[PDB]
Amino acid sequence: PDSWDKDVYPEPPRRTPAPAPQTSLPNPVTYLTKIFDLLVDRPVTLAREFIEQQHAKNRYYYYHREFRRVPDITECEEKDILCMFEAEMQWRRDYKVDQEIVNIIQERLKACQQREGESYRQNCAKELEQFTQVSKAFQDRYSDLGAHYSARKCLAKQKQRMLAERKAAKEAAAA
Amino acid sequence: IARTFYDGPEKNYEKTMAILQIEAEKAELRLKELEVRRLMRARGDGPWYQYPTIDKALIDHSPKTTPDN
Ligand SMILES: CCCCCCCCCCCCCCCCC[C@@H](O)O[C@H](CO[C@H](O)CCCCCCCCCCCCCCC)COP(=O)(O)OCC[N+](C)(C)C
Repeated sequence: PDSWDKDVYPEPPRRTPAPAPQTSLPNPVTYLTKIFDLLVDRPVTLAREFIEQQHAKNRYYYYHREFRRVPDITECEEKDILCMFEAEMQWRRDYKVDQEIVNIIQERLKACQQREGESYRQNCAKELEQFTQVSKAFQDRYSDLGAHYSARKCLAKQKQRMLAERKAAKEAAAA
Repeated sequence: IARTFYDGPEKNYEKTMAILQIEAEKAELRLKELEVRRLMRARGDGPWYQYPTIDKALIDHSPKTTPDN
């Protein structure tokens, strides 16, 4: 429906074949589907129409909270507790958003697997590649912090990684 | 439930900011007090750790019945 966005959760155009019967025998699933429709789908549709009519008479809005941008931990003085607190809160919010991004990618991958039936190995390997990139980035971000993680520990891990990368590049330039 | 029982997040945010500031000042003051106590006990030139000496008002500056002293 119109609830979620079709670009964040994409789907193929849903090609479905037409019924082309080759027998004169009465197909039973068609009759059962018609009976199910007439006996179940109409009362629930009427109930939903009534409930939406009641909802339309009293509608109110809730707003998604928008957070400002505050200085991060890299530009924080060593013993200035207030700026460190703000940076830690911002880093935790970013960590939660990052986890939810990983969740979205994993949901895409699960839809990939289920929808493509038997040929899932080939049809939607693009979702596998996207999940691989996302998982590698998330691992390099928050792999070995452990419990009692903080923005300072993530910064220290990043500094170690950049030092290793710089050393590797300098050694490779001497080849 | 949120309207009746709880408040906004900014309230807790600013409250814990004030608490953090207070505790940081207290920690810095404690460390400074320890350093000051150490220094003034080592040197003795401060108001604390002053040990009494002999008052100079007790001395008698008068002729002592002998010329030398
Ligand atoms: C709508 C119907 C369907 C849904 C039903 C939902 C059920 C919810 C009711 C259950 C209540 C859970 C108990 C939690 C009590 C929280 C206590 C505290 O947090 O509330 C304080 C105040 O207390 C509240 O007024 C509620 C106190 C009522 C205590 C509940 C006891 C009722 C149990 C029934 C006992 C029956 C006795 C029978 C005798 C024979 C808030 O402090 P305050 O800083 O001020 O306000 C801050 C927010 N402001 C600033 C915006 C105003």
